[PDB]
Amino acid sequence: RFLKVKNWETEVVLTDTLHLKSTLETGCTEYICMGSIMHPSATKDQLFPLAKEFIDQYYSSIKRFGSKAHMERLEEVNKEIDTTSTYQLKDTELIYGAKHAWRNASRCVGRIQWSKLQVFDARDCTTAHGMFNYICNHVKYATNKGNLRSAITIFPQRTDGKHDFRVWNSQLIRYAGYKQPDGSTLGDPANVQFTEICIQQGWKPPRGRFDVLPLLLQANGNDPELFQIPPELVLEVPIRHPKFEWFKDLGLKWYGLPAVSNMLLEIGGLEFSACPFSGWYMGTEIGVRDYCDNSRYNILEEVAKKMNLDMRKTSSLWKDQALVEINIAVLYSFQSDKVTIVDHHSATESFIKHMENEYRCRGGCPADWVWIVPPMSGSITPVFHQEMLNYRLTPSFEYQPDPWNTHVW
Amino acid sequence: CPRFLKVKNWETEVVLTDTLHLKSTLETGCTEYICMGSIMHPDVATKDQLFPLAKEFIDQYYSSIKRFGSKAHMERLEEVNKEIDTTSTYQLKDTELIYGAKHAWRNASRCVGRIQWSKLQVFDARDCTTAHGMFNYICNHVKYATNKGNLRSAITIFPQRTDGKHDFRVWNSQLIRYAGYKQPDGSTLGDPANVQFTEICIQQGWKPPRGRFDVLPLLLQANGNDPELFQIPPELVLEVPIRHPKFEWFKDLGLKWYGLPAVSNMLLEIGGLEFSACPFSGWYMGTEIGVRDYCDNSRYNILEEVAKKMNLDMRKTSSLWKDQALVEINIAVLYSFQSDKVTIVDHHSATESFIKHMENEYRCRGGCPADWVWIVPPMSGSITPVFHQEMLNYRLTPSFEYQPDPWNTHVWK
Ligand code: HEM
Ligand code: HEM
Ligand SMILES: CNCc1cccc(-c2cc(F)cc(CCc3cc(C)cc(N)n3)c2)c1
Ligand SMILES: CNCc1cccc(-c2cc(F)cc(CCc3cc(C)cc(N)n3)c2)c1
Ligand SMILES: C[C@H](O)[C@H](O)[C@H]1CNc2nc(N)[nH]c(=O)c2N1
Ligand SMILES: C[C@H](O)[C@H](O)[C@H]1CNc2nc(N)[nH]c(=O)c2N1
Ligand SMILES: [Zn+2]
Repeated sequence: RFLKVKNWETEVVLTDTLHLKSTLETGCTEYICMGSIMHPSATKDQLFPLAKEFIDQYYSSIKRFGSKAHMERLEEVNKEIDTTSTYQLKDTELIYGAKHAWRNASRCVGRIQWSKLQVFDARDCTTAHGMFNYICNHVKYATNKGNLRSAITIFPQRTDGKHDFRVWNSQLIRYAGYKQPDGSTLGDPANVQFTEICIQQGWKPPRGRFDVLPLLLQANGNDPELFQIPPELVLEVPIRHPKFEWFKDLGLKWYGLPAVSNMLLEIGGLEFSACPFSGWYMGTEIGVRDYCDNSRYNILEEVAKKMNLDMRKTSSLWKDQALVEINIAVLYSFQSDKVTIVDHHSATESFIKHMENEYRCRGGCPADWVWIVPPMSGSITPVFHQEMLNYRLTPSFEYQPDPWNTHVW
Repeated sequence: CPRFLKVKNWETEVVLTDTLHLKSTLETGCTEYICMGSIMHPDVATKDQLFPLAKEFIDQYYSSIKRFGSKAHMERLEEVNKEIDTTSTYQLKDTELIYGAKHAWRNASRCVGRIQWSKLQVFDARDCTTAHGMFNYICNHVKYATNKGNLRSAITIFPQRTDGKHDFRVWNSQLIRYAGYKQPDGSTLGDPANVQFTEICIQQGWKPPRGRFDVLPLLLQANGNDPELFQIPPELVLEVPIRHPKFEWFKDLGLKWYGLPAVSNMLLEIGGLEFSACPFSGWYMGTEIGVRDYCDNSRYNILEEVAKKMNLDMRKTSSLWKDQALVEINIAVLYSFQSDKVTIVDHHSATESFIKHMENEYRCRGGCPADWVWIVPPMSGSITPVFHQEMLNYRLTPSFEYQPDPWNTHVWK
């Protein structure tokens, strides 16, 4: 059936037909909704239907459905799955599939940009040194001296599961975190375990508060190897405040490039277990989550101190006051250093415009309200009031197990 | 469905295990292929439909009092069954009415305030016959719940539906709301959300004072008759002028709000019976007023004027002038209620209490249905503990349900 979504602020109603194409499960049933669950729970036989469906939508996207080129490709893919148990995507199909995995990512508020994505084909890579080279080229290209450009680098697909290419880092650029003897934590507390794995593999930690972690890269199922990204490639922004001159004395900085490297890219039934992709930051990712999550840098206390706020009762809203000032400083700093960043008001505005575009030309837009609404000031952004339907379209980005739980050394 | 479902808290690593979802009754709106978890809204019962719905509720009640299978349990089952047989409906005992109402709150997946669910004063108004009598019952509710600012949660329950043509209804969506007036030039005075209901009241005879904060009259329908207008005595309507602990100019905005949030358009379902007029009230979380009532673009929409008096740069969104003013507005609301000793709860305290409640319910009851989209506050979401808490949403009965607005369905006499 046709489903309607209403915006309760503007009363705009949209009609979704695109959900009729979905396949993968959401995790919900008619009796239980799992919309706030973060992770809800091949062979020649399963592979050809998936390949067929993807080729079908590719040749439908370039308006040659049923053409001779379409027919030949379908035959070509069938023979190749027969004789090799897999198949290789054409360049054009790889690019189309990577763009549509982004387009279909229901949890991404930045998808108005989906068709502007630089795709780096790294399927000829065979070693961790080669992965390192490809990743350095990605970082330099995407950083572009602060004028960030979206990019993805795609390493060889999975074959038997025993020869997986993996980036062990969850993101290409992250700060280390160290367990202190006295119990507390220096650096980024989320990364304490991964930092420990790097140390155990030979990394010499500077034991500072903003130590860029090395890359830990696994090619063809072999043991992973360490590499230091050249520092001139890692763009950083010292965080200061436009009115509070003491804010710079907090000593805070962050990196310019957000680059997810632990997800799996699925295209036509093929699985690309190493596909680092990067864009640019929304300010709240750093200012709310990275800095103010209790289990992260957790700086609200210190900032509220320097603002001299009354911190004895929660109803003074001292946490909310310090949170806003921190996020002002983040946006001010990136902007002053001409490093691409988007605030949550502008980003959610763009996303509403994007939904409008997608309903018009595509018949829908899968969207996960739980992830789309920003982690602060929710209802004064327009996505808060926008009903969204969430469903799974392929090509897709998926979660996968952490490599240190599966790898045999 | 599987027997055990797990939810994780991503901040604390606590894992909880839910088995109560096996008792879920109606539908969520979601399917295997689509999730409707952010959709706001995704004739009578026959003798055959009513029998099992009543047995399920009676079984649950007698289980709750540790008398499942007792002689009083089997006798009550037989009495209910005979009564459905001869009359096509049945009447709840007072004990069962109170149990049912408290559990409809306990089961209300969108309510963050449920740690209080067992402390609800239930007013049995099933003997009411006229709109004047409904007015009396509602006035007593308001006075009891307000308690001079020491608010007490309460529900008043009017006669259940019979054939669907004799419904009791409070036409107001909430017992206390401010009027809104559309101007010829397109501007609105008062609360823009209430223009439609205000016009109905005016048509029915209400003489509107045409101010910014005019308490609307009650519009009360008894036994399916045409609704009738009544003015709530103003001394029963407790109000708080909003001032700011630092900004002396904030009082010059002339803002105020009423102390008592009382939802009156929902339907209470107990054992298959339908209570179409069941006004219930608690106390406010500050953000309901400071974020939604005052700062929604389609409501009072004061962010601009507050930002002006704060002398913020309003030319770029990246200055976060909106966020800065939103916090100060919510500081003022909490400060003004606390100063006047009117019960209110901030979003930090309320979500912390909800986590403790949910954990206790998981341990004692086997689960706690919760709608994350509604539980997470409309500001500063991720610095409250519920943001990081995975939730399962499902529908347990007794329950509160939405129902059609009565002006869309009423057959005028
Ligand atoms: C161009 C600017 C972009 C912006 C402003 C943006 C914004 C965001 C934000 C704020 C999130 C939530 C992240 C979190 O809370 O962890 C997100 C998630 C996500 N983004 Fe985008 N993004 C951008 C580019 C991209 C690109 C280039 C891709 C892939 C090609 C992508 C795919 C995704 C996916 C798959 C998620 C879900 C991640 C997860 O489930 O952990 N995004 N995005
Ligand atoms: C005692 C203090 C209470 C607090 C602090 C509280 C808090 C809240 C809040 C913040 C909401 C969201 C409201 C909105 O965004 O419109 C809500 C919704 C709700 N509450 Fe509670 N509540 C309380 C008492 C009650 C009581 C006494 C009942 C019923 C007996 C109740 C049943 C509900 C229901 C059914 C909803 C869903 C409303 C809807 O869908 O429109 N609550 N509550
Ligand atoms: C489910 N959260 C997992 C988690 C926990 C802690 C940190 C992170 C995380 C760390 C990073 F360095 C970077 C990110 C990128 C998120 C992201 C990705 C893209 C393409 C654009 C954007 N604008 N943003 C996410 C992710
Ligand atoms: C989907 N929102 C519908 C909507 C829209 C605009 C206003 C309202 C609304 C108006 C009011 F006077 C009062 C409320 C109270 C909601 C509520 C109820 C209770 C028992 C405790 C509490 N703390 N809060 C809600 C509701
Ligand atoms: C579209 C979305 O479902 C809608 O805006 C919801 C979001 N969450 C909410 N949460 C609460 N408490 N109250 C609301 O009115 C809403 N509105
Ligand atoms: C439990 C809940 O699903 C979890 O905390 C989610 C909520 N929404 C989110 N939204 C974004 N953008 N990022 C997140 O990490 C989360 N975490
Ligand atoms: Zn769902």
